[PDB]
Amino acid sequence: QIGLDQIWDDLRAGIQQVYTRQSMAKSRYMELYTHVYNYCTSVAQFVGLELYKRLKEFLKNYLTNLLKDGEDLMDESVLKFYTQQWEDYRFSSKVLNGICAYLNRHWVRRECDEGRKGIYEIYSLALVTWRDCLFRPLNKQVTNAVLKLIEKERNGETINTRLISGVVQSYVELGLNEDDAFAKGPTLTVYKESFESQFLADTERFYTRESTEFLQQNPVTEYMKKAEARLLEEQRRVQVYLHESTQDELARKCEQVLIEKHLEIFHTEFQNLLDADKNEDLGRMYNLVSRIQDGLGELKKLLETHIHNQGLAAIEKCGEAALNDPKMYVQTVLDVHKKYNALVMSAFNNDAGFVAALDKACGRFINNNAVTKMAQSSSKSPELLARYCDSLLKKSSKNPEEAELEDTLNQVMVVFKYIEDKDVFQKFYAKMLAKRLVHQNSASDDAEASMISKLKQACGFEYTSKLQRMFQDIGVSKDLNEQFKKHLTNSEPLDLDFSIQVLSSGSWPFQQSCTFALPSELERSYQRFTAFYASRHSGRKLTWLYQLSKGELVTNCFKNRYTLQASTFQMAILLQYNTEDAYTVQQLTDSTQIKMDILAQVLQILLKSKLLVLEDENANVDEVELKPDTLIKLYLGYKNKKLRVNINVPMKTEQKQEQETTHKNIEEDRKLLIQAAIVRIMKMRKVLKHQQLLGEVLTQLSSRFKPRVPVIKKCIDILIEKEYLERVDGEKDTYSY
Amino acid sequence: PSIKLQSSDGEIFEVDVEIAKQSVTIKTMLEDLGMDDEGDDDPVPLPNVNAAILKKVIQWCTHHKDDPPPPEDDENKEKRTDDIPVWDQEFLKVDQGTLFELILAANYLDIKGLLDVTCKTVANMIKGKTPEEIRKTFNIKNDFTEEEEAQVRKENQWCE
Amino acid sequence: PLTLESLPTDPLLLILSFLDYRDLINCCYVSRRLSQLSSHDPLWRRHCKKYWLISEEEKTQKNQCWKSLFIDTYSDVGRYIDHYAAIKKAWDDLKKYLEPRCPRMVLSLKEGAREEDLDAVEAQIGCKLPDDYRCSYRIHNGQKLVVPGLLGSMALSNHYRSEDLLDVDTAAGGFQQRQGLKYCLPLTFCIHTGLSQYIAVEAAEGRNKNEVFYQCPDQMARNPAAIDMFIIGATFTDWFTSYVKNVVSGGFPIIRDQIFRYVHDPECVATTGDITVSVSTSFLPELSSVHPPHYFFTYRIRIEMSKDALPEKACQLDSRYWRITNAKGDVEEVQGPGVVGEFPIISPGRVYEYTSCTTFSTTSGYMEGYYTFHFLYFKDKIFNVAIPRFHMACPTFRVSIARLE
Amino acid sequence: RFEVKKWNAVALWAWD
Repeated sequence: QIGLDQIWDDLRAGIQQVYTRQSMAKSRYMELYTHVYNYCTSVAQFVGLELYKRLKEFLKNYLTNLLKDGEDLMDESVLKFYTQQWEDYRFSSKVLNGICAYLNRHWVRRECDEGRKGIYEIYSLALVTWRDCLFRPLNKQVTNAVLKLIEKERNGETINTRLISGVVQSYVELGLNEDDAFAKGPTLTVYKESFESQFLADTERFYTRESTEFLQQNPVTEYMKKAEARLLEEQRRVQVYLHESTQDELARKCEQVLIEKHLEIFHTEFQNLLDADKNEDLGRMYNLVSRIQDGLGELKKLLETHIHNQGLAAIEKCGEAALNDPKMYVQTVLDVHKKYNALVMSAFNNDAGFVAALDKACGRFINNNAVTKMAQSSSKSPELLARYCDSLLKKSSKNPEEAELEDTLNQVMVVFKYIEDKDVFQKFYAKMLAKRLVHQNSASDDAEASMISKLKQACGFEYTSKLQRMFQDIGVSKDLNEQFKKHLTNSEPLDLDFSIQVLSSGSWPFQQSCTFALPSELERSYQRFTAFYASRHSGRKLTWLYQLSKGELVTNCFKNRYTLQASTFQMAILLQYNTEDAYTVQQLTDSTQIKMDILAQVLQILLKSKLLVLEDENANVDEVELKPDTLIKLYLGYKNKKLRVNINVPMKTEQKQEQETTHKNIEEDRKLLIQAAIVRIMKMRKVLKHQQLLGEVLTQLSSRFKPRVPVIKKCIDILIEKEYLERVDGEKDTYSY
Repeated sequence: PSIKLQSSDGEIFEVDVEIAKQSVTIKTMLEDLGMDDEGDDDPVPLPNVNAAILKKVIQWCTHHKDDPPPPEDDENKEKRTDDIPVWDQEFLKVDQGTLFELILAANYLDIKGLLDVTCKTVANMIKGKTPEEIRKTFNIKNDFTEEEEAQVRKENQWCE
Repeated sequence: PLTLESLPTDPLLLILSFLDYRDLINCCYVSRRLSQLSSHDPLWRRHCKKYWLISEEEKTQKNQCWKSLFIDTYSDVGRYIDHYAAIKKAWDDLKKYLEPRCPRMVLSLKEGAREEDLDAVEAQIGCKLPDDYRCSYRIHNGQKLVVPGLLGSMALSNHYRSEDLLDVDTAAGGFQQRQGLKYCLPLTFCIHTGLSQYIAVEAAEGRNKNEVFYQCPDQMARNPAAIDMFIIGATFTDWFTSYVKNVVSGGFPIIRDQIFRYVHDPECVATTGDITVSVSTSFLPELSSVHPPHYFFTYRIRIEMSKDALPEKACQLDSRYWRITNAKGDVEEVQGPGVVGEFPIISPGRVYEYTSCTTFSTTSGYMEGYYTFHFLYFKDKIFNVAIPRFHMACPTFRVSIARLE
Repeated sequence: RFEVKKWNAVALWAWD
């Protein structure tokens, strides 16, 4: 056994040799370890408390004596002193924890389990003694010095990262809770109590100073660059000389000071930068404001208002010319969408909220713009879209390239997605598809198939079921034409060539033709085809409208031969001219049974082309109001440069008539569909408030056509007069089925 | 590397750096002190061990050079005493004084494995024995006076 | 010249840490120094945290040193130190798991029974109870004779099975001495019925010492001394620990606010389509006997449908099909319309259950088949779910000694 | 003596 006073002199000399680091040898280390070991194993029966008391007193005395050399120092000098003394103290205490390791494992561990909190591991005793003799009196000075060094580093200068990293490492390690040194993770109790709080409350002051000293004398365009640089720079000073847990708090505080405090100046510059379309700075501003959660809400409103206003200005620039030129209008809307879609996809990083604001902006724009207000109806926009879509697929002189045509039809479908009243587009496209398919005016059938498939992908199947039935009816009619040609070759033939395209009455929206006198050869051809038709499949009927059928006649009575193609009405009138030349309008009406208006327009076209003369050529030709007593005489001296000249060109007064007939038909279709929808709704509901009922109808039909409240009141009046949707007894609010 | 350990009597015992690093004291000496290259070949005196016991410690650490680390602690378990390795059982078959000096030198260098197996082998010589058998086996005299013998008899009746 | 006394106080504390409790008790007689070291408080911590499961929180609540905790406990339940750890572990696993599920059973549990009552029971029956049996009743005397019990509750339409752990007084009153069940002591009762799994206190008349067997009365033999058995398991510790492990691990599911005896194997599943058809298993010796072999098995077929099914996919159980296959080789098929007289509809996310009943002359067997189903909305679609190959297992068919003679 | 060579037509198929 060895008493403490017999060994404490040598042990104290050795520990003082450790702290005043003079490059000790391992022999002295093992002599010191034997000195601790030979005392802790000698004979309230566990020796080692006295040695712990002398170690605590020695470390307290050493740190109190060390403090007197650093209390007067300030700024860089006290920080250098603290970091050098902390590194030396930490290393020499890590040595002392190995010297007094036996007391660290078999008395400190023994007396820390049995309560007795207040005695710690010798290393953790050295940190606690550091936390009470050289950290508390040098806390404010050192943290002020490192704050000033951070100020000098932020101001643009270069400063030592080693000193700051040493101070921050000391502040992190000093946070070791003494009561349970066997803790989990790194302890930051001291760190976020004397430095992180002070540094994080001083960075607020320094960035509010840079903000309202740079934003005052520089535009916001440069301030965004400076703010992005500062945010990256404080992402840098968490990994250089700070702790990794200050990253989130520091980035959040820098965002709240640089951005959130001055978000009121970003919005007033958002419109200015959007007007000049500086896409790079828009991307920089979105990348800056997006860090502020819930602050992006005002940017979407400004963006959608600007997109709507810019589109409205573009459509106003189109003016009256866009009404009669569908390509210009659709190209203007498409160009606005293309310009303000890259700005959302590239600058705004294709954000869901921003692309939703773009979609909502054009929805209020394509349906209701200057050209629609000029036509006092929102149906002019999908009608113009349908006209443009018909113009691309029409057989022009220059056929469009198939890849180019597919791309521009996809662009049209992109425009179509924002059309509110898709029903008007459906009806107009159906009629244009009819007028193209019955005349073989389609540029390419695969283009039509692709458009039908894209419409199918866009809006259900009932939207384009009629169109698909029309296309398959065209195919079936082609097969039937081939079969009738084979039958004509087999059976008795017709001198007149015959080529029909039989179409379903359910599809192909058309108008039933007026009464018509069938020519004798045409009567024979009609009877032959009906015989073949009954031979194939009999139990049905055919309407035989001659409004959209043509053919060419040989003018042998003329001075020169002609192969002039003419409509069936015009074919009958020319046959009547062949039978007798002198012929009156009243005779035309009573023999050909054609209605007077359409027959008058036919005669107007015939006089317009100078196909044959009237009873007086010197009278009005293109502006004559023909009367039943007007006589028309065959003119054999008609001259033209070509023989296959077309007289079946459309007349100017019928395009608008078909347009308004389409509007009436789609209005009746709207009425029928909303009647059926409200019937289903009241079948599933059986009682509902009036405004709730109209809201339910609007939400139920919103996927295909947004209804109008006066039309809803008209159809509900029709149904309440029809007892299908009758009123319940004595109520003005609700009713029952 | 090669560290040199000598005894209180003084005998050079060169040990591989990874063999002596099993002992916690030598490992902390070679790690925390930094292993300065100035005079690294100088012997490291261990003035509480003798020559033969240090040689046996080196031999044991050589046999357990590739030994896996211990499985932390088993306080809720019951310290399975019969898991001593067969070589470890054979190596510790020495006299009681030599075994006790090996315990003392195993605690000095803070070796976990050697101290654990020596404590287990000593406990196997105490486990399930009468007190007179324990005293005769360990050559321990009985300093109980009649008053002191009767003093422990009052409590220890709780377990007969 | 070094001895055990001459060793320092620190390695000597490691040597004494490797000793058992008996040796640390015996070390106080060795020497004065070893008397001080043997009374070390952390030394008697692994001796209390393993032999009695007294954790640190119990010490802090009691505010007593570890050695005194060992001595005080050894003066109360010290005769059963070799089994108290397992018994209290089972009791603490049961009384912690059932508290969130069935607090009624926990509140029905009585406090511990004193040694005087157990000695009175020993005097009344004239024999000595098993030491492991006595140790559990020092922790909990059991329950009052009320429904539900603690040892399982099997629900059937015409025969309710629910047993509670009998107290020592009721066990002494119901102690068996008649021929057949000789030297047998019941420790459970049903109140609804008269089933009592007797314990063995002497190995005589063809009985293993400390075995858990059902009643199983003989039906062919008219001699009342001919009583068969159903050996549930080994001695009291094994039986109780097995029951506790089944209850807390999920082997015995908790349904209808009661502990049920449904031995359910998760691998015995034959999910067809999107309907899980996992079937439980149970055995009831009340309607069973070795000769004639009936071996009444029953189980609750739990069926449910996944949420992937459409709301229109509401299949209705048209009929059930049985493929009762005895392990002997006999196969019987039943095409009874519906299950237990019911036509349930399995909605998406709906869980339906229904008990079954069967007899088995053969020791084992399985009843597979299909359950005919038909969607309510989808009239045309008809499908079925295949019953799995779950095996009905029942314990040893030990017969009386007089039955063989 | 006018003569017609090539003629096409369109007819509406209505189900009775």
